[PDB]
This record gives sequence, C-alpha cells and structure tokens, in this order.
Amino acid sequence: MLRDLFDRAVVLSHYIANLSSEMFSEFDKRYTHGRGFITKAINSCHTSSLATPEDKEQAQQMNQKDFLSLIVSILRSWNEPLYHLVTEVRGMQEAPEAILSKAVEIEEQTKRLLERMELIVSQVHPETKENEIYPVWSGLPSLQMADEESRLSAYYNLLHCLRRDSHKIDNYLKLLKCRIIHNNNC
Amino acid sequence: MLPPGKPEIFKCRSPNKETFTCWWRPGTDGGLPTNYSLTYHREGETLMHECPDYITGGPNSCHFGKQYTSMWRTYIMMVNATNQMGSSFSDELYVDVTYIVQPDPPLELAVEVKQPEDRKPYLWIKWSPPTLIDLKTGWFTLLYEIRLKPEKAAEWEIHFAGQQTEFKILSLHPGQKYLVQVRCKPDHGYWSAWSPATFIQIPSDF
Ligand SMILES: [Cl-]
Ligand code: NA
Ligand code: NA
Ligand code: NA
Repeated sequence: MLRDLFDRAVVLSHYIANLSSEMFSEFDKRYTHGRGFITKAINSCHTSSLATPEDKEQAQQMNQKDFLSLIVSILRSWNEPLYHLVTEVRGMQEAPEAILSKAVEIEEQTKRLLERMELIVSQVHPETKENEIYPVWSGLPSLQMADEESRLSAYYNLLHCLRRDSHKIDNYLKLLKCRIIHNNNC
Repeated sequence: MLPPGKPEIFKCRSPNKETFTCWWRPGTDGGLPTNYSLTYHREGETLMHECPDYITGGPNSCHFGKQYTSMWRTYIMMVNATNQMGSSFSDELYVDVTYIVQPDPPLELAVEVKQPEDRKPYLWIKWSPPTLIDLKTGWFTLLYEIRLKPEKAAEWEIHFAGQQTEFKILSLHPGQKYLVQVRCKPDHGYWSAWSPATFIQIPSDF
C-alpha cells in the first residue's frame, strides 16, 4: 500500500532533515561560530561525485526508477559516517548532550527510512536489478585528528554535508510522492 | 576626493526555491559610488560570473533568474563599489539557496460564519498560496498559520493549519468583531509576512 509507505517515509525524511539542520546550528554556535570554517566546507561532501538533480526541471527530467535508486544510494552512503559520528562523540568523556542526542536519533531514523525506501522500490519496481553502488565516505581519520582546529573543521564539514543531503533526500521524496501517487497534482 | 567605503551584502532570500535575490548597502564614511559590480562563483566551479540582473530586484540588488539558480550548492559572492577615486570590496558572502527560502504571504484570505443544523456553528477561513510556488509537483511544500484577535485584546490566538488551505474555528465570542490574518512558511525555512487583515463580525446567536 504505496500511500501509507510514502506518507511514513516523508514523515521520517522531513524529521531527519529538521534534526540535521538543528544539530548543525548547535554545533556551529557552540564551536565554530567565530572562524573561517564555512570556507573550508566548500566542495567537501562525499556524495558530490553523484549526479543529482539541482533544480525542478532537472528533477522532472529524471525518471522515477533512477530517482528512487538515487535516494537509496544517498541514504546507504550515510550509514558509515553516521555510525562513526555517534561512536566518536559518545566515546568522548565530555560529549555535548544536545549534539549527541540528535546524532543518535538521526542514525536510527535514517535506517528506518532506508527500510521504507526498500519497500517502496519493491512495490513500484518489483524487478529491478538489485544494484548496490554508492559513494564511499572515508573521512574517519580527520574526525580522529589530535589538532583541535582541524578536528572541528572535519566535524563542521560532516554536519554541513549531513544538513544538505538530508534536506535534499526529503525534497526528492516529496517530489516523488507527488509524482507517483498524485500525477503531480499535490 | 574619497573612494567608496566598504559595501555589505546584507540579505539574500528565495521566495520559491527557483530564483533568489540579494541586497547590499554602501558603506558610510567613504565617497559616493558611481558603479557597483557583484560577482560570484559556485562551489565546484572555477568560472567567475557577474550578477545577471541588476534591475528586477530594484536598488542595490542582484536577482538570479531560474537559469542561474540552483539548490544544494554554495554561491560565493562579493560586491565591489567604485568611483573615479578608487574602489572597495565587500566581505565574501557564502550563500546556499537551500537556507534562505521565505515565501510571499498567502493570497485571497476570506472568512465566513456558518451555522448548520444541531452541529456547532463555526468560523470558516480560506486562502490561497502565494503565486509562483510549485506545490503540485511536491518541489515546494507550504505550511500555514492563522492569527485572530478582537480589537484591544492583549494577545492573538494562533491556529496551525498545516498544509490545508481552509480551517474552522469554534470557540468565538458571540457579538465580537475579529481581525484575521494568515502567514506561510516552507517545510524548511522562514515564515512570510502576515497577510493583510480581513475582518469578521461574529453574530449574536452563536
Ligand atoms: Cl521565521
Ligand atoms: Na527572487
Ligand atoms: Na542593483
Ligand atoms: Na535553476
């Protein structure tokens, strides 16, 4: 039942997007507010290499099966950095409680969304080649650096990239809901 | 005899995720500018570009039409102020259209009293989205809030309407006149200004 799945997926995506935005703001205001972190964020996202629609017309040009598989690859690619974010931060003797709490919910909620999306793909495209290819994140040594400024910069970039990709996946899923269920008459 | 003071790009806003505008102000404590040039480049490109539209956003503005606007991509922009004596550059501004979305107010707000048979009577409020927002494809998602108050009341009553474009209010004071307004925000981003008020007389027999 597509409509219940899509409604649940969109609840989860919108919720994740909002939590990632609030996490990044809290980290920014607490640790990076006064400094040139934004300049070092430029071009730093592990999912950049993916070919993703950047405006409405590109989105409209993308067929639904490739679109769904795009969302799935993005989500699959975030499992690794979210796991290490939570591990690294939880293992600090004095972790920021508001930051840790959000990271842990985004980690658990992202899994649930990916489970919904896999259900959506099985209903809508029951015989796709089950093809796993997604971009690899490998930024763990930089979160691990002893240099405090390089460290906070690596965290800044991960949280900036997370805020971006969560918003993007939420927007793509809202578009696809309208397209698939409502023929673009939301 | 003085070159311009240092200008500042103080705001950017997108009304619908498809276009955006930014605004700058001249610095004080320099000479009068005779020209401004806003230039920028984008994340992941080396090309430098000039502001494509200095007219549409009015005075001291840069407007980015659809062919120049995308989501999920940082714009790095600066404006220079020049006269015959010299020039001055703003600080670089890092802007993502994803985070500056603020829609225009909702349109066509209309209010009515409805008193049907042995069902509670109610105030029926209705409105339309701002124009040029693409809700039908799910590209954009809009959320609405209503406020209403009689004259001289110290507080507004606020009602979240979610994504509906109509709403019913039950607990009104019989005989009172209410000012009613509506505003909207994207799913992620800033609330619009409140719409112009519409007024409604609640009848005596409520
Ligand atoms: Cl706001
Ligand atoms: Na605009
Ligand atoms: Na201008
Ligand atoms: Na565009």
